[PDB]
Amino acid sequence: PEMVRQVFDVGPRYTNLSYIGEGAYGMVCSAYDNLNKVRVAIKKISPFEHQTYCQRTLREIKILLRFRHENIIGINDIIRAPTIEQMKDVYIVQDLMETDLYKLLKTQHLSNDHICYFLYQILRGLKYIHSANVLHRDLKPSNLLLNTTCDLKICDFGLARVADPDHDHTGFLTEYVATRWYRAPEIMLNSKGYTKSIDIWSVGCILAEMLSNRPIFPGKHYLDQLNHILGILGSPSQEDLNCIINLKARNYLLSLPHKNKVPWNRLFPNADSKALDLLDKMLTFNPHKRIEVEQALAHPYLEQYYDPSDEPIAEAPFLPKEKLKELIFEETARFQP
Ligand SMILES: C#CCOC[C@H]1O[C@@H](n2cnc3c(N)ncnc32)[C@H](O)[C@@H]1O
Repeated sequence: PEMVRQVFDVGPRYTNLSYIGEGAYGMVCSAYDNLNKVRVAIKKISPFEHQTYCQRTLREIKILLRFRHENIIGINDIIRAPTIEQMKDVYIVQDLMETDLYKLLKTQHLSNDHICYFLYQILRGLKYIHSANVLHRDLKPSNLLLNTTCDLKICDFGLARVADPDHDHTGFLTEYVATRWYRAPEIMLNSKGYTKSIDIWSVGCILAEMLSNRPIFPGKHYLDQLNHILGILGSPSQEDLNCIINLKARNYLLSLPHKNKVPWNRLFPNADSKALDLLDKMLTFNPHKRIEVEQALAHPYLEQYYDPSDEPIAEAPFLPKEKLKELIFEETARFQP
């Protein structure tokens, strides 16, 4: 069995391995697909020793196998042992992508043309996800893969859920898992993140980051995240406060000194004015006034690309660690032998 840096037990179909980077649950390599005569990406996942790892693994596999969209990464193949007792790892094979938006923003200035194209592809993929009544819940630059000609594909649905807006309300300072800098303000106030507006906020943060190569709200701890957001948007209006019925949440906002909005064109003086109009509508404080994905696609900033007949939707809407391993075994059976 081939070894890298750790057994990489993917033969014989896949050979000529090359380390790419560490992942949540193991190694990511490129490898030559001796069947399709192309290099692919392979992710080694060793999750069976922790329930939370098994949850994220089953979610990714189940959703990505059901989804088929040009802007969403596919699963080409899954490698594991023939029996549950012998299965200690799972290998997910995907198209090989050159980079991701996180690594790209580290070193590359984006032209306005690239920003517009990236944002269109993000929203086009998100239209399909939301059409299936699914929330991604962890959109951020490192979960946006790019190939050598700047085709973009959303990946990592490990925290994704079915939308559940009737159960979205919670108390003030409720704990949350998804990446801090991309959390909507209502997560810190009264929301579990069970509605589609949680994803639009993240896309808004991603657009701001594309405009300046710096995360717009780099909060350093839970509550600091909310105070970063308020420092740019300014104090919420009386109407937006009155939508927050929870008293601990509302009284915290009331306790803060008045802060004025920072104009987007001051924060991003080189930005296209239409880009900043859309940014404003995505980074709206009140989640019920925040723009939806299909409205965002129809915004003048994206008029070069907008074609709703070429922006498809899904055909239909979409635990102990021992038990999750069983379901992972069964979900991956279609790729055997
Ligand atoms: C798991 C995980 C996240 O970090 C994974 C490393 O794998 C990378 N990566 C993940 N999927 C692919 C992929 N499909 N093609 C190329 N590189 C990839 C990611 O950009 C990073 O370099």
